[PDB]
Amino acid sequence: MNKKNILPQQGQPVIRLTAGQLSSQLAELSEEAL
Repeated sequence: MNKKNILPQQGQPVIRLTAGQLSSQLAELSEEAL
């Protein structure tokens, strides 16, 4: 009976983490163009 890594019906942070990891490898090399 644990809910530390087992997310509920939410799964919201599972979508942030996903695109988050990829958007992280780019952050370092943030595109300088505005």
